[PDB]
Parts: sequence; structure tokens; C-alpha cells
Amino acid sequence: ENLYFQGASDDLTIEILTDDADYDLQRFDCGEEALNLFLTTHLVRQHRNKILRAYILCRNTPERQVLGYYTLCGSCFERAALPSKSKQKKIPYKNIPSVTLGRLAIDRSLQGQGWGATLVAHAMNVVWSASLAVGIHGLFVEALNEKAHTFFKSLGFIPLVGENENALFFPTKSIELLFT
Amino acid sequence: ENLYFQGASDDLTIEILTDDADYDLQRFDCGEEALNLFLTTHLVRQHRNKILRAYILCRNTPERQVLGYYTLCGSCFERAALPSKSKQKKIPYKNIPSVTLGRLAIDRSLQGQGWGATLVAHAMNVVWSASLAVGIHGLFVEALNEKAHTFFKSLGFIPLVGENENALFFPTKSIELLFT
Ligand SMILES: CC(=O)SCCNC(=O)CCNC(=O)[C@H](O)C(C)(C)COP(=O)(O)OP(=O)(O)OC[C@H]1O[C@@H](n2cnc3c(N)ncnc32)[C@H](O)[C@@H]1OP(=O)(O)O
Ligand SMILES: CC(=O)SCCNC(=O)CCNC(=O)[C@H](O)C(C)(C)COP(=O)(O)OP(=O)(O)OC[C@H]1O[C@@H](n2cnc3c(N)ncnc32)[C@H](O)[C@@H]1OP(=O)(O)O
Ligand SMILES: [Cl-]
Ligand SMILES: [Cl-]
Ligand SMILES: [Cl-]
Ligand SMILES: [Cl-]
Ligand SMILES: [Mg+2]
Ligand SMILES: [Mg+2]
Repeated sequence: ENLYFQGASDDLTIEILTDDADYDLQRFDCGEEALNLFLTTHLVRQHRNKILRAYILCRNTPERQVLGYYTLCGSCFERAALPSKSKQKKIPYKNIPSVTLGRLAIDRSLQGQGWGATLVAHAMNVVWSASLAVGIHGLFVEALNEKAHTFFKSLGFIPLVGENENALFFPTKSIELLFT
Repeated sequence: ENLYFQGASDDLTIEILTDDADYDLQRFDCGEEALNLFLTTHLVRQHRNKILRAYILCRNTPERQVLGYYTLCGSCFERAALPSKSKQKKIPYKNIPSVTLGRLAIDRSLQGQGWGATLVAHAMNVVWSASLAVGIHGLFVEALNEKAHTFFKSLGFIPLVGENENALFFPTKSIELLFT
């Protein structure tokens, strides 16, 4: 149909965290305090020391106000052939190489306007290019909140069945089909 | 010093496996039969179905003779703070997101001429670009042969201490310093 995907503008850009920053992290506020302290206290130093890869959503003005962010880090999970509630009970399992979407926060002022989805689309595309280079099978996410959990589910993230009941996965095969 | 690294020529190129192939896999012969059967029987179909990422060393002639190859696949290993010969004995450990160099074979005619190292350098560079995108901490390799084991060690791959005594690792921090 006359069906389009709309990404980041030049007014509000998504870019990987820079070497020299000049970002206004002091004004950012999403719902959760945890994701707020992380941004101002840990994000820049964890990115520098390559503990994670930080991508920022910012105003592209001289002040450079941060209005959202996300993090990516190589991960792995065991994929059982059937739901195995008791770990390693002769049920087949492969180790699935994935990328974990560790954090995802959007400023309250921007929430519910499609920016969370646009950042997810950005992450999916970063994972997709990397998959074709080194072999990554998807985007993993452990959703704390119920509001966060329904958000990932909506976008087509498969809720995984396991001992922990908050994990979701978006396969690379599915990302392939998004970008054709 | 007047110290240089010399890579693939236009006569002998390293490239990711193509969609349409036209490679002469029938003439390839390294020392090991296993790595020979893999190339002609499994390589092309495992790459297509994205089970791994295959990179080929070929003659760049019309016949397109394959004279070496390698495979990359996202992996993970548990990194203990101290050598832990008995798994999970209250000794600290992080899960290390890595890329596994699954296979590496060079045709007998080309062996001992720097092509194994050049392919390793290629893989390190592919892993390096991917690290900066998604967060990968190094290149993992499980060396079967003693000749294969000494080869990886020579290039600066840290032999890992564990239950399995044939694994080696080349950190991303070290790759950073190679390409500056
Ligand atoms: C850190 C983790 O891994 S878990 C993340 C938890 N983080 C938080 O909860 C922090 C506070 N919350 C936030 O930061 C944000 O609200 C997020 C990250 C949860 C979501 O980002 P937002 O931009 O607010 O959501 P977005 O506007 O993209 O989507 C709103 C909803 O409309 C729907 N929607 C989105 N885009 C469209 C569209 N183009 N057309 C129709 N429907 C749409 C989606 O389904 C989405 O989820 P819902 O249907 O369950 O409501
Ligand atoms: C599949 C796995 O993960 S394990 C791989 C096992 N595969 C096999 O054994 C298959 C058969 N063997 C082969 O395919 C090849 O012999 C390989 C893959 C083992 C090595 O590739 P080659 O191109 O033959 O080795 P290369 O010529 O790069 O290096 C030769 C040696 O000279 C040294 N060397 C390499 N380049 C240089 C250089 N520029 N200057 C000085 N010394 C060098 C290296 O240390 C290397 O190892 P060694 O020192 O232990 O001998
Ligand atoms: Cl399987
Ligand atoms: Cl779930
Ligand atoms: Cl730690
Ligand atoms: Cl070892
Ligand atoms: Mg929004
Ligand atoms: Mg050689």
C-alpha cells in the first residue's frame, strides 16, 4: 500500500556516541529513575571503555539536548527445541549468538510519538549489517516493566519461554524481510 | 621502522562468499580432509542459510579457483577471574561476547607464504568494524592440530586456560592497536 516507515529527521537525529560529546544529558527525563542515572553516570564511560555501544537521539541544536538513547552489546542465549522449565533435561539446544538491546529510554516529552520504535528500527538495522559480517541471529531484550514488555511485543519481538519470563527476541531472518 | 603489512592482491583476493558463486572448489587441497569436505559439501549451503559467514581466498581468474577460506560466527565464552578447573566454584566470571573463527584452511600450494596470517588479519578487521557497531570483545578460535595451535599463538592469540585446553583469544583492544 501507500505504506511508509519514517525515521530520524535532521531536527532529531540518531547517531552512535561521539568521542567528544557536548550532549546536554542534564535535561533528559523518561519515566524510570534507573535509566536516568545510567545516562548521566555510566553511559559515556561504559561506551568509552567499550563495555557497550551507545546510540543517542538528540535535538541537533548547539546545546545538543539528549531526548532518547539505547545501548547494544553482543550476547548469547541457549535455545531449547521445546520449552524446558528444568535446565538441560535431554531436550536439544543450540547456543544462539545475538545482540542485547541493554537499554532503551525516550524523554517523556517525546514518548508515544514513534521514537521508541524508530530507535528499535535503528538498532535492528545496525544488527542486520553486523549479522552479514560476523553471523548474529537476532536482537535480544529483557523487558523489566509491563509497559516496556507490551511495547517490544507490539513491534513483533517473540516473547521467549524460559525460567526468566521477561525476555524477547527479534530474529535476523525477520530483520532481512523488513529492509528486503 | 620500515615495517609494513602486506594484504591480498588483485591476483589473489579475499572476499565474502557471493550469492552467485562460480568458484572452483574441486581443486582445493590443504593438509586436512575434514576442511576439504566442508568446503565442497557444507560451506556454500551453511553461508546461504546464515549458519556462518564464509570468506574466500581465490585466484581472481575466470575459473575462480579457491586457494583458501575462513568462517566467522558469533559466539560466547565464560571468562573466569582466576583459572577455574571445576566450573562455577564461587570464582567470578563474565560472559564474553566474541566471534568464533570456525574454520581456516589454505591450499598446500600457498601454505607457509603468509596467507593464513593475511586471512586472520582480514577476519580481525571484519570483527573490529562489527565490534564498534554492536560490542564484540574479540576473536575466538579452538585449534584442533598442534601445527594449527602454534600458528594462532605466533600471531598473538592468548591461549585460554580451561577444561578444554585448545582455545585461543585475540581481544578487540589488541585489534584496535593493530589498525590504530
Ligand atoms: C531498557 C529496556 O530494555 S526495557 C525499556 C523500558 N524503558 C522504559 O520504560 C523507560 C520509559 N519508557 C520509554 O522510554 C518509552 O515509553 C519506551 C522506550 C517504553 C517506548 O518508547 P515510545 O517512543 O514511548 O513508544 P512509541 O511511541 O515508539 O510506541 C508507542 C506505542 O504505539 C504503537 N506504535 C508505535 N509506532 C506506531 C505506528 N507508526 N503506527 C501505529 N502504532 C504505533 C506501538 O505498539 C507502541 O507500543 P504500544 O502499542 O504497546 O503502546
Ligand atoms: C579450522 C581451525 O580453526 S584450526 C585451523 C587448522 N587448519 C589446518 O591445519 C589446515 C591445514 N593448514 C593450513 O590451512 C595452514 O597451514 C594454516 C591455516 C594452519 C596456516 O596458514 P599458512 O598460510 O600455511 O601459515 P602462514 O604462512 O600464514 O604462517 C606460517 C608461519 O610463519 C610465521 N609467519 C607468518 N607470516 C610471517 C611474516 N610476515 N613474517 C615472519 N613470520 C611469519 C607464523 O608464525 C606462522 O606460524 P608458525 O610461526 O607457527 O609457523
Ligand atoms: Cl541444530
Ligand atoms: Cl517474555
Ligand atoms: Cl565485571
Ligand atoms: Cl589453548
Ligand atoms: Mg516516541
Ligand atoms: Mg600462506
